Amino acid sequence: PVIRKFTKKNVARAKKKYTPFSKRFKSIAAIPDLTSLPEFYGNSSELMASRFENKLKTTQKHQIVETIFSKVKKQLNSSYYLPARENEFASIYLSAYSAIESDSATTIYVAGTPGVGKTLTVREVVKELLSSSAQREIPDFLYVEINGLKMVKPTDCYETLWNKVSGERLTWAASMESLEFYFKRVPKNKKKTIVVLLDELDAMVTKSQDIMYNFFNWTTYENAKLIVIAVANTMDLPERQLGNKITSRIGFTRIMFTGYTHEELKNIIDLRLKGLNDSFFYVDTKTGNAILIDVRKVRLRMSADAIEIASRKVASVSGDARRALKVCKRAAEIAEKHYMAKHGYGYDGVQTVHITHVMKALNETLNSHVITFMTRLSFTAKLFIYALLNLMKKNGSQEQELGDIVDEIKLLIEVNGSNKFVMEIAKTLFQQGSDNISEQLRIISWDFVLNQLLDAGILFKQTMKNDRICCVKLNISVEEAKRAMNEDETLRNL
Amino acid sequence: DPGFGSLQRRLLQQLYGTLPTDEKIIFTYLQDCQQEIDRIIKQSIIQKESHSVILVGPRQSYKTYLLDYELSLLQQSYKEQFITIRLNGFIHSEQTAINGIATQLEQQLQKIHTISSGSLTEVFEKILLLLDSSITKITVVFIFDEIDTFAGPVRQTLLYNLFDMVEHSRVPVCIFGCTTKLNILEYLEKRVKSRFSQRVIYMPQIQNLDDMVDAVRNLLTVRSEISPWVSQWNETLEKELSDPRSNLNRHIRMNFETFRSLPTLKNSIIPLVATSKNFGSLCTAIKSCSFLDIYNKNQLSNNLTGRLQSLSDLELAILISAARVALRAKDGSFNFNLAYAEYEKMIKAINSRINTIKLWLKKDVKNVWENLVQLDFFTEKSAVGLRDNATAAFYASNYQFQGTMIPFDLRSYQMQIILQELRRIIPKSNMYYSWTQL
Amino acid sequence: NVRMMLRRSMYKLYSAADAEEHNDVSYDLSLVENFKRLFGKDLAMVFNFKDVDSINFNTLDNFIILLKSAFKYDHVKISLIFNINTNLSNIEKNLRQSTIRLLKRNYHKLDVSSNKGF
Amino acid sequence: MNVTTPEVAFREYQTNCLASYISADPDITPSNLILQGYSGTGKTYTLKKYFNANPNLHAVWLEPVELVSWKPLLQAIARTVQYKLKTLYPNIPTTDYDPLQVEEPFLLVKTLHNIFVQYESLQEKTCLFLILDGFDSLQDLDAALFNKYIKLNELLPKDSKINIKFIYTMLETSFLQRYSTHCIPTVMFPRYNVDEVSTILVMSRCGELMEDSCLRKRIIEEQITDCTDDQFQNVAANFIHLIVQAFHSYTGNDIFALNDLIDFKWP
Ligand SMILES: Nc1ncnc2c1ncn2[C@@H]1O[C@H](COP(=O)(O)OP(=O)(O)OP(O)(O)=S)[C@@H](O)[C@H]1O
Ligand SMILES: Nc1ncnc2c1ncn2[C@@H]1O[C@H](COP(=O)(O)OP(=O)(O)OP(O)(O)=S)[C@@H](O)[C@H]1O
Ligand SMILES: Nc1ncnc2c1ncn2[C@@H]1O[C@H](COP(=O)(O)OP(=O)(O)OP(O)(O)=S)[C@@H](O)[C@H]1O
Ligand SMILES: [Mg+2]
Ligand SMILES: [Mg+2]
Ligand SMILES: [Mg+2]
Repeated sequence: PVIRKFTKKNVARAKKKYTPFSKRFKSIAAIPDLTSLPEFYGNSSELMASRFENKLKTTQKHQIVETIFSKVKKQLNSSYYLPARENEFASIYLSAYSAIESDSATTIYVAGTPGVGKTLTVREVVKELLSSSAQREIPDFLYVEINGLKMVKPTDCYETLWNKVSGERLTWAASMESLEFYFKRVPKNKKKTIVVLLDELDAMVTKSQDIMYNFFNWTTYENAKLIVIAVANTMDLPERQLGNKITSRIGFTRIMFTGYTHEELKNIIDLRLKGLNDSFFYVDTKTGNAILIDVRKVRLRMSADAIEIASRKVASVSGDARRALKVCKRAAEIAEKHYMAKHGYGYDGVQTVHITHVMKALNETLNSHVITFMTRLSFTAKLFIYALLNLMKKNGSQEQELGDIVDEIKLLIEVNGSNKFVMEIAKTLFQQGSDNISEQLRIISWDFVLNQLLDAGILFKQTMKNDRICCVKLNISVEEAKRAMNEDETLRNL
Repeated sequence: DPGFGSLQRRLLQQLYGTLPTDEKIIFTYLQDCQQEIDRIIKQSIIQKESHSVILVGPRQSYKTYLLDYELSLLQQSYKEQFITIRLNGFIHSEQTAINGIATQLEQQLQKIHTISSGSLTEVFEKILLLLDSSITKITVVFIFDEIDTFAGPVRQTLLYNLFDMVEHSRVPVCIFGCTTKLNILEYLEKRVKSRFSQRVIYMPQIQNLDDMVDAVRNLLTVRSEISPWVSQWNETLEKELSDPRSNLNRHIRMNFETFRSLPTLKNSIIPLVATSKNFGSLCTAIKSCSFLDIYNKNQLSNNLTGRLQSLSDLELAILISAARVALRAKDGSFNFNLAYAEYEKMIKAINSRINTIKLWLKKDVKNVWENLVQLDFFTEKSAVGLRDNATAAFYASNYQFQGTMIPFDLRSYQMQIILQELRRIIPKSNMYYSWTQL
Repeated sequence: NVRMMLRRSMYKLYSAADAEEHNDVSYDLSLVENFKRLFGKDLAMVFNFKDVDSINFNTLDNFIILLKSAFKYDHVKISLIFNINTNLSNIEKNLRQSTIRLLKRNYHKLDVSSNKGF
Repeated sequence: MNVTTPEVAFREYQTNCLASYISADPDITPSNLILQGYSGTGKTYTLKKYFNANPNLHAVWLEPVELVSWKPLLQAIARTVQYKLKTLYPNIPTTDYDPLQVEEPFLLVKTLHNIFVQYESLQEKTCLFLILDGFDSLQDLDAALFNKYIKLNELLPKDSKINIKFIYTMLETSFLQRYSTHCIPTVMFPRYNVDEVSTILVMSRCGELMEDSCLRKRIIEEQITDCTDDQFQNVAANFIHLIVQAFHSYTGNDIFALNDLIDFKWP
């Protein structure tokens, strides 16, 4: 045969066809009704879940103990009635209902900051629309959800949509022409409205505006019945991508989701804990199992001051809801740990949570752990930091040479040769305590402390093979290093 | 006697840590981290609750050790209720991670009682359908290593999916990350950080000397009658860790003030106990600790000052001349011709002052110059060393630097040892000593 | 580079051997090690550098040092031809010293020019 | 423990440390080991002598200088492991995996696991030593390759009957100091004195020099030489000492340069 110049022995290719849709049913007048086909619109395909489920199952439960705080922790996750988001719900629902009722196409753009709750309210709107359609008030439709961060290649959207509307399996380009023909030329008497939910839109338009332009433009055609809802972080993202005139031609609806306040967040937290708060529980003393209404009758309380202070702190900085929920959950977890530790329980009066637990859980996310890290470092590393600070206090250049640091360390050692500690540390620092080792040039354990400081994210060193003129710089500002040095004793004194 | 051999083998396998999990020993200064990690893992596995956590600490700070201990402890009472998947940030790119996850999932699921077949997108969608979605589920426990390489500034797509799996799923999931950066929370982007559980635990550090003493005592104490000598050895060590003037205490204090790391001391101790042939030899070696001095001396036998004492006369003279020439220059640069001119001037001065010292020719000094540049005494004018990653090296390997086109006599080198260090190191009896200062 | 020259040399060697013989391997020096098992005969490789005055001598020196590693196989015989244009003084002054000592083990200098004695 | 220490001329402590570190028991042995020393310092000689003194230990020898990248290194590892494991146990049925399928570090781990699965019928756990002799001589080298080979020993199975242990031999110190935080055991080979070089050079090129044909021709062209062997050895030793005393200041403590000059100036 032939001699290959290189080989690819780990190539895997999926079985997908190439011929687009506008070659199948011949003339346009020969297209049958697509509503009644058993493969179109997912009419009969409801067995994909059973293909891979029942694999992660096992048969054993050794009477898992459920402490009192377990219920509170379980009922406070980010998965388990919208209290604040009502205007956006009304606007989106009205737009979508008007679009569905009159058999038209439309585009809704939602922009916001993380944790506001845009996906939740969009899904709630979709559920309400599905219920209304099942009530036989508007023509039935299909709901397709497409995410942006859950795809390997960015151009995998097209085929997915096609695979959710036809049952075929084509490549991305052929899917693009198939979708174009389907949305343009198929008559409106043989289709069904589709509600796409393009999500994390900013992750698709990163090399070109092709996907966004196509998806937004497919709503312009008269024969199409598409209703696109796209959510994103930045508000004026399409303008920065497509252009003013194209956007003006398209004419979509725009909605902005502002952050939360310290009242709405507290309302959310209080709503998520209604039945549990101020209730009664039967608790077994031997094990610790708790049952909602020998054994004891106890109560669970959560101080409103703790909720208020947590909401006030969280809403001040970001406006999230996930972080507030997680803070409350962590406070409950700390209280549960203390309770089990005190009562000597294990895995398999009025118990409350005070403001102290919430404050302790809140301080863990704001404080930094650099000062504590340096107040426990070795003597040589602290000497290195001290020499660097001294050189910076003279040159004021923020980027020092390494040989200068070595010379400064040597001068500092040789000029204070009258203090007891540095008098008796010199031999262990230069000859490691033995009389058979010649006097070293740099220090004992130079590279070790250098790499220990450089790995932790405290120093920055440029790459040069000459190890005497390499430049290093700090990365934690200067006041923190000054505090860390001042907390010492032998370095403070000299 | 076989008893001494058994004792030596037991000591060696105690030091390396290879020991049955039911009799392992854990240092007293990090038991709180053990209890915290054990509580997290027990909550995740026994009670079927999802968790995400990150461990931050310096290299060799007992991160993987504690996780392995916890998993081995839990893999003898509840073995049918969890599976483990480990990923390493150094040998797993953003594409091979999916294949590795699929393969390990398939293997573990088959062992407990396809997925890995197809293109990348098919595998990704299959694992997403599997995970993202009496009788209880099975917890998948992820173990990341060097998670800071998956949190770059470009995509961050795997962490988003995994944290979403932790947040919204019906299959309980527990994920542990490991990294050494102190500001890992600032590497994550907005959405990934929002989905994070905001739980970071910092590894403990040694604060006193009694902690190191207790760690050494725990390391070197046999607590099981297996040999006739175990009665005496356990006593002898107690006489060297109680006396504050013993050599072992001095070495421990030196390590505390210089390195402050148990693994270095462990590596130092291993050959000391593996070298002795008789029990008396072991006792006298642990009494005197004279082998640690030899070990330390060898460990410093190829540093900058260890090579300077293995040079011939001509090489030393050339080095001194080059340093003298480099001291006068503005930026420290020099080349071959100036160094040889200074060398010949110095030789002529030495000869005229006073047997005569031979003046080697240019072609014989060329070999000495190449030998010196090989031993890493000079470097080129402005040359970077080894690139950080592979792509940078590939880019640099396709460009012809100007240093390889200039002839030999005009390459501009730079010094790595200044003249003051030569003056400090070289003994005063050498006949070149007077020329080491201007 | 050096690796690319090695790959070209190995590809040419494998192509010539397969053509003369009437699977796939790795284009490394390891192909020299396994030549006897794969084919059966012994190599007599002959290199030929063209216009040696236009090659950065660092790469050439590295390649010669790399080729030095094939002497422990007992069935290979390497030869080299240098098409020098000006003179060998530049070759002496540009290469390292150990490589010159290695080359000086045995060599022959031939003056080949059109105008040799008219 | 249960190992034999060979006798090397001027490498006593290095031999003692080598016998202390590596052994036949996977329970007591380090996963990684570095030997450092500049050119012509006597490390491959010592390691080869140590393995030749103990025939029970298994070893695979590589030279990552002929291989000039990382992909060829992975493929060479995946091929030599199979070859050595097949030639050692011949009664275990096994399949064959193509080495060329290994193109990424993860695929190497998968292939090695698949290879090691088959040999699970053995009696007791053994250890296979992989010697990457010359890791610092790769042509296109960066500061990230070593970080993969250090951690490659954690993704392999933990209870298999075949355990793999690495051994590197590194030249420079600037490269080695980059990985000083990992705390990997090391044995360093310092350079030689002048007396040691002279004695080593005599011990090596004394016997071989006399069976040369030139001196035989020169003595058959000359008269008888009684006490032939001792006088011949004395002549050779005197020549070696003269050449060392003449060119030590020019060749340095380099065994190779003197070993070339001796051959140059003999005829
Ligand atoms: N009005 C609300 N009532 C109850 N829970 C809410 C409300 N708003 C937000 N949440 C919480 O917010 C959590 C996160 O979901 P979302 O806020 O919809 O996420 P998101 O807005 O898509 O965030 P991204 O993806 O980072 S832009 C939900 O699981 C809820 O617990
Ligand atoms: N499985 C194990 N059994 C016993 N000792 C171990 C084990 N793994 C590591 N060690 C040793 O425990 C000490 C520290 O553990 P390491 O795992 O090296 O720490 P680490 O902080 O995880 O290091 P990284 O992985 O480089 S961040 C060293 O002496 C290791 O050799
Ligand atoms: N201790 C020794 N005793 C006797 N002969 C020795 C000794 N050390 C070196 N030699 C001899 O000198 C030669 C030097 O080559 P090696 O010691 O193999 O060099 P090396 O250290 O492997 O060099 P690199 O690092 O591979 S360039 C050996 O092959 C022996 O012939
Ligand atoms: Mg969302
Ligand atoms: Mg680790
Ligand atoms: Mg060698």
